[PDB]
Amino acid sequence: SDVFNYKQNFHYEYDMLEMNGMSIAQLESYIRQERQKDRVFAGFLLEGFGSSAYATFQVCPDVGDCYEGSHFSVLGGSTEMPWAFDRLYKMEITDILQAMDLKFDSHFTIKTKIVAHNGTELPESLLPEATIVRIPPSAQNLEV
Repeated sequence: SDVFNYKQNFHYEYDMLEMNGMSIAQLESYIRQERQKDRVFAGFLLEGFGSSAYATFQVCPDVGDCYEGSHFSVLGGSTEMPWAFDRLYKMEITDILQAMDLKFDSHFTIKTKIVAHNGTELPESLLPEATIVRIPPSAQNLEV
C-alpha cells in the first residue's frame, strides 16, 4: 500500500509518461475509441507450473482452415512460489475473425499449443482450453 506513492516515498520521476508518444489524454482517446468497436477476445485461465513457457493459439472454423492467433508467455522457475490467476487473461481476436469472414457466434474453435523453456511440448492438460467472449460496443459520445 505504501509502494503506490512513488514520488513522495521513493523520490523518483520519469522524464516522459507516454505510450508510443501518446499523451495520457490521447491514450484515453484511443482507448475509448477502441471501446466503441464491437470486439471479441480469447480468454485464458492461468495456473503456475514451475517453468517459463510460451503458448501459441490458432482460430479454426468448422472446417479447419486454421489461422494463427497471437502468442503469449509465462515466466517461471522450479523454485517459484505457486500462483493462480483469479481472472481471465484476454487477447483480442476481432481482426482475425473478421478476416475469416465469420461472425463471433458462428461455430469456431481455438486451439492452443504451448512449449516449455526446454522447450518440450507441455500437454493440453497443463492449461485449461481457452474461452471466448464478445464485448459489445458502448454507444456514447467521444472527443474525438
